[PDB]
Amino acid sequence: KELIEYFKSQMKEDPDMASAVAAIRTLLEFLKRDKGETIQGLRANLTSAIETLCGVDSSVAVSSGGELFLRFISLASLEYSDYSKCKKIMIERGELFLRRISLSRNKIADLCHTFIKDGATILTHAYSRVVLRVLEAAVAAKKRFSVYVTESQPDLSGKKMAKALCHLNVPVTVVLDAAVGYIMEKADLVIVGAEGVVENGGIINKIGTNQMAVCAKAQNKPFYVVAESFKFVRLFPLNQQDVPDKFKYHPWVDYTAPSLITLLFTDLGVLTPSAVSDELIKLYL
Amino acid sequence: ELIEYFKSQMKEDPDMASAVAAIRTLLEFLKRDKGETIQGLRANLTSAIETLCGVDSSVAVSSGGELFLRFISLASLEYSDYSKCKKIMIERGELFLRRISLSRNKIADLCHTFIKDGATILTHAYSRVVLRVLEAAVAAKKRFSVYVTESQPDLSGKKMAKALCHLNVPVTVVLDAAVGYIMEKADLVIVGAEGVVENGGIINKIGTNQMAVCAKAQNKPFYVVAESFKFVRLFPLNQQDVPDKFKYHPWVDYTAPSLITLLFTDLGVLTPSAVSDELIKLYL
Amino acid sequence: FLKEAARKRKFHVIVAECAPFCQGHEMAVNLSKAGIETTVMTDAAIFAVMSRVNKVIIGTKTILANGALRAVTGTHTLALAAKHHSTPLIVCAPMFKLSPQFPNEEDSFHKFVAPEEVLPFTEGDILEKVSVHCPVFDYVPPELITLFISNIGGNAPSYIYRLMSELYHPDDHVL
Repeated sequence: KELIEYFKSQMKEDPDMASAVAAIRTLLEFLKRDKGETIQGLRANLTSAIETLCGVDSSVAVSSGGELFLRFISLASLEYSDYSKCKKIMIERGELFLRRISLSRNKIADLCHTFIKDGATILTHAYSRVVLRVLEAAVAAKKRFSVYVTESQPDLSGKKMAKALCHLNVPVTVVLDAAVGYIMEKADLVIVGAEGVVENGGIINKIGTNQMAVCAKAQNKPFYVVAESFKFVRLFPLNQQDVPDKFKYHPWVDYTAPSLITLLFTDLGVLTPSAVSDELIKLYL
Repeated sequence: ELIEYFKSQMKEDPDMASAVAAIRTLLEFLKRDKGETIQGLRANLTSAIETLCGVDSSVAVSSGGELFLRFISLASLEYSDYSKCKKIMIERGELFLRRISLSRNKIADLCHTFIKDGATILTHAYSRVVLRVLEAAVAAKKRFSVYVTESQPDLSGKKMAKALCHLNVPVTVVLDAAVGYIMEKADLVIVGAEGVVENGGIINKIGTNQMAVCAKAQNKPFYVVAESFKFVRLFPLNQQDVPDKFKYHPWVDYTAPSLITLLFTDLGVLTPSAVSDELIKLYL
Repeated sequence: FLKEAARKRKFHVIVAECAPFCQGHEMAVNLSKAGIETTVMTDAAIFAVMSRVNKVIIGTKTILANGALRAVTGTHTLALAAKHHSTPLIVCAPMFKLSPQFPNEEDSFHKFVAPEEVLPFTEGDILEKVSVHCPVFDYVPPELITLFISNIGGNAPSYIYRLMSELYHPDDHVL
């Protein structure tokens, strides 16, 4: 409560980056705190309670990312010989975690952009913060293609992708939300950002995903998804009722069925819809 | 001479359908500005009203006109004077209008015993034909809650909810993109067609193809309703085949033709491959 | 695989070749002469008979990091056909061809030959306007292989990324 105002300052002081990374930046900058002078209660229970307080938003990525950097501090914040440099001075490992998953956007931009086939148009979903940089690195390497955006309509959000893209002279056309079945034959392959990736291999994202995937299966066309290291989770859906209700909110975010996707990208690298499981089990030993 | 007569019937009376309004328009417009011949009158003025009526973006209109011209073609006799070619033989058109007004009553009579209790229903945008069959189903003292979608070229689905809560059933609207979120909840997806074509294709508003692809995704039976009018005579293959003037940001799309499961009309119940069997029975 | 299977057991193999230029006839004669009772098939009537076949086994040339496979010509078509009858299709490729390429990352892993392979030059003035072309390979999506046959044993069709993480140096995908 007393530092969720700084999370508000981090969400609306630099609105370029993601929400979860603003939460991680918020709390790790708070680790110059009023000195609790302990390892157990401070780290475990206090950052647990801070995950409970900052999870009051309708996000799914933020709480999972908080648990994730709790696991990325559970590595070797050791019992090293004195309470002077356990973590409250030897703090730079979470700093290098922050730096690595800051440059993770750049390494996804370096990897994925050399896959887009020139000539076949690619309809994209609403504004993510990794589709923009992969298209930036693609058009930076002198391609030719077309791109459409659906609105993803609880609110108009496709034109926000238009005001994102059109600033750098790339052709685009916004298309109706329920009418992606008409445009599905026109496109040949379909990329979509993530609010988070599930252990079964499906994605969770704002609502307009699963109908894109099932029209992709009907047109037998490759469905492509993109995510970063922040957006892993431990949830398990079978049919849609079992995403958690605080992670549901007429859904404001939504799951798509796990393996009628065709290929998936992450910061660990480009991988396969069963490799998702073992490569997240690699995290949190 | 009849264009605002037709538009008076069109948008000063939103009760009837557009096709039945068009066919009532020209059937009462047999009292023509007298050219008084069989062929020339017929050809130029009926094809001319089918052209000049093309300010609307519908597809049922021209089809209903051609269905009437194939109606009028059959029992047109020859008996030595130009009085009872059709200028006296007009009561055939009167019985045609009343039988293909009674068509909506008879599809209600056919399909009232067809939705089972307990089965919730997800439905696309409005018709003048989904409500009569669902209220002839409620009026058989049944019970079923209903879902409906947004159908956005507009705020549409609120009109369906306002109509159907007045018709006394529990209604809940949903966003358009939330179809596969709630498709699995449904037990039955019924669709009022815009126009039915000879391979089981249903050209309709922007989300019926969504309903079909999610229906094969769930293997849940997908039922479409049509009257005797709106059997349009195109033939579609894919997503550019229907004419561009029917479209205009699209506004109409085309579902796949071979995955719907049961339809029904004035002539009874039809498996959606017998549509060609009855369309050859039409146009003579 | 086939001749050692025939060394004790009985079956009846039916073989369509791959022929932009043929080499399935070479295997056809090579196991005509160890007593197998083969039929060699034209490369189109597979669908007439694969309803009656019950197992199907192909051997590729190189398999890649999607868990996928670029094989000889005509493999994608027979593979989708065998999916249509849902009969299992078995890749007999070893642990030796596993390659960190991904299909459309690169530049046209299908690449092409002189079409005198697929055209007799003796037809007349026909060939000037037409730009004929044919690849050496196909592409089969990784959803479609039933089961590998590696040296160590049968493995999952998507058992592939851990194979690359601990059978290679996956940082050295610079190549």
